Amino acid sequence: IVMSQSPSSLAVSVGEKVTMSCKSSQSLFYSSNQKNYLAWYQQKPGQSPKLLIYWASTRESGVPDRFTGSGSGTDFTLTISSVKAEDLAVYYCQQYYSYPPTFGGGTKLEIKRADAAPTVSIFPPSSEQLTSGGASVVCFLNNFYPKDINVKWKIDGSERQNGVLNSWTDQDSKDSTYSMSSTLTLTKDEYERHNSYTCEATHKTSTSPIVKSFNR
Amino acid sequence: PHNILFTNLTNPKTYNESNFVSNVLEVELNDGELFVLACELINKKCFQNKIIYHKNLTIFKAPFYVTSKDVNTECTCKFKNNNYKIVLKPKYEKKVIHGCNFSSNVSSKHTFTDSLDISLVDDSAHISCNVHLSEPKYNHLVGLNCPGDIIPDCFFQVYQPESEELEPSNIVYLDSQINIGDIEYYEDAEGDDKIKLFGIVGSIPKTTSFTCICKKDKKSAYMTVTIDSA
Amino acid sequence: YPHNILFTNLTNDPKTYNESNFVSNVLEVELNDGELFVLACELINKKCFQEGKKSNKIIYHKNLTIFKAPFYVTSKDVNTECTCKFKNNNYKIVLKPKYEKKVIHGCNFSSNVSSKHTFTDSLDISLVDDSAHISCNVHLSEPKYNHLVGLNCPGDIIPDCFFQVYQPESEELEPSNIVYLDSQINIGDIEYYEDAEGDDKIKLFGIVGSIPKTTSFTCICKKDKKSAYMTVTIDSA
Amino acid sequence: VMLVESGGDLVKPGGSLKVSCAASGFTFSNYAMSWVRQTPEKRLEWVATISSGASYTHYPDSVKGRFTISRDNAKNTLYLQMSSLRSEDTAMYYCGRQVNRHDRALDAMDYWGQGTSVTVSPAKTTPPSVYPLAPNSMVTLGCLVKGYFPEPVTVTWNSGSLSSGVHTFPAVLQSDLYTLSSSVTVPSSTWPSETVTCNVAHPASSTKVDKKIVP
Amino acid sequence: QIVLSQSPAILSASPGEKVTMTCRASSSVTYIHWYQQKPGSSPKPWIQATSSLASGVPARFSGSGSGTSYSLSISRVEAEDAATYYCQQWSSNPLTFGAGTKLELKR
Ligand SMILES: *[C@@H]1O[C@H](CO[C@@H]2O[C@@H](C)[C@@H](O)[C@@H](O)[C@@H]2O)[C@@H](O[C@@H]2O[C@H](CO)[C@@H](O[C@@H]3O[C@H](CO)[C@@H](O)[C@H](O)[C@@H]3O)[C@H](O)[C@H]2NC(C)=O)[C@H](O)[C@H]1NC(C)=O
Ligand SMILES: *[C@@H]1O[C@H](CO)[C@@H](O)[C@H](O)[C@H]1NC(C)=O
Ligand SMILES: *[C@@H]1O[C@H](CO)[C@@H](O)[C@H](O)[C@H]1NC(C)=O
Ligand SMILES: *[C@@H]1O[C@H](CO)[C@@H](O)[C@H](O)[C@H]1NC(C)=O
Repeated sequence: IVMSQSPSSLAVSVGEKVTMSCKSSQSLFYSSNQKNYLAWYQQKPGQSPKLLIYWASTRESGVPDRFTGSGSGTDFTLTISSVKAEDLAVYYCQQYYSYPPTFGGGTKLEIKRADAAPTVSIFPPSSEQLTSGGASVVCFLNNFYPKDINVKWKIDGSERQNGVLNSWTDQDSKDSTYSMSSTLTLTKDEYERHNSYTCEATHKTSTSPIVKSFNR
Repeated sequence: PHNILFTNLTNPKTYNESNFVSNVLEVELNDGELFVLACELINKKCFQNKIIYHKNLTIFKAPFYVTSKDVNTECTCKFKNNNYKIVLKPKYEKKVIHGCNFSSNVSSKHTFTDSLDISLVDDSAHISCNVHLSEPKYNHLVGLNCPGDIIPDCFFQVYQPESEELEPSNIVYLDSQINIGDIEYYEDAEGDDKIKLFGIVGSIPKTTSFTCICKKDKKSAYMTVTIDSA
Repeated sequence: YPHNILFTNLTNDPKTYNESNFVSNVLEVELNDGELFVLACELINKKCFQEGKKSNKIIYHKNLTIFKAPFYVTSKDVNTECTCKFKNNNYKIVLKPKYEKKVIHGCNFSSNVSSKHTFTDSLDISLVDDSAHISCNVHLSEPKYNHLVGLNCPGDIIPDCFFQVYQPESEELEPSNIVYLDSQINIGDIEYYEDAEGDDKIKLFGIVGSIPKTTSFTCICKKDKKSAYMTVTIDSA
Repeated sequence: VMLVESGGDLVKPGGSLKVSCAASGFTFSNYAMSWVRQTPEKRLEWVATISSGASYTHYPDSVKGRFTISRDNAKNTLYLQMSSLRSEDTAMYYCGRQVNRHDRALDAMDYWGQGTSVTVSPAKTTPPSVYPLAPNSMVTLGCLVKGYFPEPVTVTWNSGSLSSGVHTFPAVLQSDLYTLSSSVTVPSSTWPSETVTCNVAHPASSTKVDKKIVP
Repeated sequence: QIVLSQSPAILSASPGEKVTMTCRASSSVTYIHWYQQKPGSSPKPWIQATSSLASGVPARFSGSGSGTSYSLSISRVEAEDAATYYCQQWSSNPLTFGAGTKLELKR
């Protein structure tokens, strides 16, 4: 029984109404019981999941009243009356009609803060790293919004994207912003063959990319 | 009514076709539990033990000992042109057997408190293996694993304990000897080894003892059991 | 909507029998073929089934005992005396089956006439030719069945009858094999019975209901150099 | 309700590993337990289900014949043996208790354990190579942890003196090995006047590096 | 057809030994007949219907098996038991015999 959860990510605003979809591959309704064998879970960041709703709308003892899920047959939806800043988690859908119980993809809840531009910062390879025979340049990009961002590496103007390390962070509790670390790994040999190393970012905020480069 | 699992599929905890999962009903029957099903059996026979098949109804008693967690008795019902399967097996508890394993194979499915490899004993000898039980209430399995003949039919029949004076010891029925009622019995065979045992639940009127004899080729042995109360 | 069964409410916490049905604290209950007796009371010695001047199935549960009456018996008055208690009273329940001379539909190959069993047909194998193979046919054609089919062989039997049986003879040159009676007659409730009178082994099976298809089978009995075989045929519809 | 599982370790592919779960705060013999793993992709996969009296078990085709669930009702523990492990079995396994209010073998899960991490990998546990990152209104500083195995690695700045305005980054599978970095932005007045020390910790190789940032 | 494999080919034993030969069938068979043949004579009926002993066959002989595995056992081998033993099936056309296990003696 394939469980789908659209959409993947959900940008929400504190207090607004939120709805999550869960489409099933098969019926989950025992006619005589008139109960749907579906359950919804909330996985807080850095925390184990927690059951919210079972059957069709029967919520668990201790679950807030604002969480109102409803569905039948294959269509299932989880509606929140007023989004608190606490319940910003990944919400999962699960069937327990027949073996095996299958889970959903999850709908992440993000905070809709005012679009923020990133503060880029480049770093040359450390002297100690060069001694070992390698040289990698790290370009830091943090505290921005939205998630969509493209970083470009310029080895003396040439675009070499091979051997790049791009990592993202989650919604920062303080400022609800994202952070990204791009790292261009190279050998000491090739590194010394070039002089200036440019790092540019293509973000929604500006048409002209923000540049930050150093010349050895 | 406190130890009955009732499954209603025809026209005291009452299960119906809602507790089934994909038309399957896994039933864990506690040792002190009963199961009464009400349906029209497909082939009117079932349970691939003590069962009673009466008209469109069936009742099964939980066995005291279970060897493999997979062993199970399976019934298939047909109600409203639909097929429902009920798997019944007792709660898996690896109970120990309070007796002597005279056999030498070590890959057995049964575990004995005492043991005495009869194959090592002298020919034309008669060595004893004593097992004692001392609890107010009992819930134990007493038996032996003999690779050869067993005297008498244990443990439905047993051998009276030894007389201090010159009096003969006779073969008696275990029910009379220990003076209790629903003694469950169980048998098993691993190659040539015979595994005969009996269960015991509850207290006991008077401290009594008995013996069971195991012979193999020219070697012989005997297990003496002793249970006490009051 | 059940019937046949008898229930004896002698505690606190379907033909119902209670204290009123006793005579001088005795219940001379007379069970019938395939009749289930049930009582719900605290027995004195947590046990009942004995002789009092034969239990196929007895289930003992806490403050409750279930007994199903067997289908074949030769004892005139084989009784069971469940001695129970309720309030400050002591009641006894004497169970006994209705005496009926059930006639086994089969062939008695033995010669002894002081047997406890009665066969519809018979063929003294001791009179048969050595190195011979004589048949003793048996047939059934009732709409519903409630019969005992077996044989009394003074020697070895082939195969293990009637749990295993021998396929009927083929008109063409085809082999006949050994099958389980369960599959052959294609029913579920097959009771089996065994007995021994001296050297005579007597094995039989019980049939209740209407069979799906008209089926036939054979069982072989040999003694010394003599031999015989019983051919059974049961009809459906 | 106390569901605490333990036993997660780096296991080589093909090898086995049995993890346990400690039940407390309820009648263990009355509720049926299940294992559910969470992949690093944050996907939830059901692993196995066991009946209250450990007589019936359930496994999906994925791990059928490979994994074996068990429980000790007396010791109030739930065991999960995992044989012939594969790279895909590298997940965060959770010990969950199925609902008993509805008398049915298959149901949702009341409570969830903390979680024990499994990593089915054939790599050699190597220590990390820490490299400092030195270069306005606010000067940013970094610290790179490259060439280490396996997860996790701990990082902090100035023994925890400052926490706000710092951004650490998750590790990435680079050339069979993990690699991550952290970023700490401080006012231009505070650096290079004050010494900032990157506090790293790789328990799997018992390495403690405290490299300060020097321009 | 059904292939009947008899092992061992030669079963040498000393008087008194408990011996057993094996008749392994290619497919399942419901019964196996056993015949003993001593040189200079035709085969003789020995074990009927897997386990029943033919008239005059001493009690030391025994037959046991089912499906694709049958056997013949002698509790205390006597000198007169030295012969070739054949197993026979007819669960399906054609009726097939076995290769034959020859009982040899030891001195
Ligand atoms: C099988 O049994 C279930 C449950 O019934 C209860 O549990 C059994 C084990 C027995 O003990 C029964 O004696 C006992 O009543 C039956 O499910 C039930 O069906 C009814 C409808 O027929 C449901 O009523 C609904 O209730 C919802 C919620 O209030 C309403 O929205 C509906 O409009 C409707 O009124 C009832 O809730 C439901 N119970 C459960 C627990 O799901 C089932 O019908 C029965 N099936 C058969 C074939 O007998
Ligand atoms: C048992 O099944 C019958 C089916 O006709 C139904 O009428 C009855 O209410 C059921 N009882 C219980 C307790 O489930
Ligand atoms: C027990 O061990 C003996 C060793 O002689 C062996 O023959 C027999 O097959 C074993 N039993 C089982 C059940 O493996
Ligand atoms: C037995 O009979 C009494 C009185 O008639 C009644 O109150 C009680 O409920 C009955 N018990 C059972 C189990 O039928």
